[PDB]
Amino acid sequence: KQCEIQAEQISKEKEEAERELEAALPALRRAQEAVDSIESKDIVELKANKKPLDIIKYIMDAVLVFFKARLIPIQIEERVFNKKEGKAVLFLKESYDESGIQTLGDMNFMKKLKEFEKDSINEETIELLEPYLNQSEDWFNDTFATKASKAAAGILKWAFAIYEYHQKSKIVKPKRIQVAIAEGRQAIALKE
Amino acid sequence: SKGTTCQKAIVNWEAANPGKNPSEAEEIKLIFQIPPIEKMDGPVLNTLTKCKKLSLSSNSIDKMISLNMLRNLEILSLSRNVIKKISGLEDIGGTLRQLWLSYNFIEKLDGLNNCSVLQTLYIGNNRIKNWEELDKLKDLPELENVLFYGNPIYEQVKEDPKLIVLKKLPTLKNVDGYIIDDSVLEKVKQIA
Repeated sequence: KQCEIQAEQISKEKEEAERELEAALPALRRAQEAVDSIESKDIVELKANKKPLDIIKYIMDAVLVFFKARLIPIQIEERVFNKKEGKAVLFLKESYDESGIQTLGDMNFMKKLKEFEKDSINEETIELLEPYLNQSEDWFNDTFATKASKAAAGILKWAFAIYEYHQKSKIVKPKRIQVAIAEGRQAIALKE
Repeated sequence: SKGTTCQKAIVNWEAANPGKNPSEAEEIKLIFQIPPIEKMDGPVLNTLTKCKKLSLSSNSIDKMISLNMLRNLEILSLSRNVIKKISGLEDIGGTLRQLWLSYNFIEKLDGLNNCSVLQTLYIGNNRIKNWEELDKLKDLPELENVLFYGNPIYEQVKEDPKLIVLKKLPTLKNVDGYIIDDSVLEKVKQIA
């Protein structure tokens, strides 16, 4: 009768952890799908862009973060870039100098984006990306993205989508591990 | 160069968090300050008593000083600084579990051996050119997760880094966001 009550209590903790797992998979799917649905369509419209603006360059950086390749550091070659009509002045690390000229000309650009490693914790990158998350609402808003160009918005939907997916996979593993442990404890309690 | 005071930054950091205690927080997010946090003051940092995670990422940090007066520090993350030498980490050496230090200018791994209980060392897009540093890093008995993609050595290697990494250190479980494989270990056996 004791082992029954134990098995019930843990079987309730299973159901809660399953629902958490279920909420995250959709939220992961929702994001990654948008990335994979873009295809080379936007990637082609960047290759065409050649000499992009200082708004869409940042949108490439957010992507270059996930590649983890030749990323520029420090407040060097940085200035201030105007937003829309409102003469606003902001402090940012500024685009690559020559990271994009090497990323662009690589034909595999599509291959590198289309495929990403699943359950990628990327604590190294998320720490480097943390600055851009607090500012997210200023530049990296969709309504400032689509205005800069349509491609840009997709790439800013691309960059963000991966950030969501990653966060969901980082809620999956822990809350699903605590599930899988509980599940194991119930199975033992039922045998007993 | 009279750019960001640690007390001035901590003042905004403590105010922004809106946390009553200046040394209650486990996660002390001092990341992406603007202008960037140049050189860290040890007397100021000493305050952080309960801090397990100390994120000072993406600033213009040149040197690592004042490990002393740090008790519970578990995940030190100083990525995208201008740091050249891994030194002054003897007083955090008892606790320090993860040294996330990507996109610095860390040429030599001389002083990493003091880190005895170091589990996860991510130093990607750094200046490590010879595998001589890896022998110095091999002293680490608990080192599981490594990240050495983008370093100047892995460019000159002229082979699969995933395979060549696993063969270099037997202790390492994860190497450049891979998991320890039977096929990879066999490929490492075929390489050596």
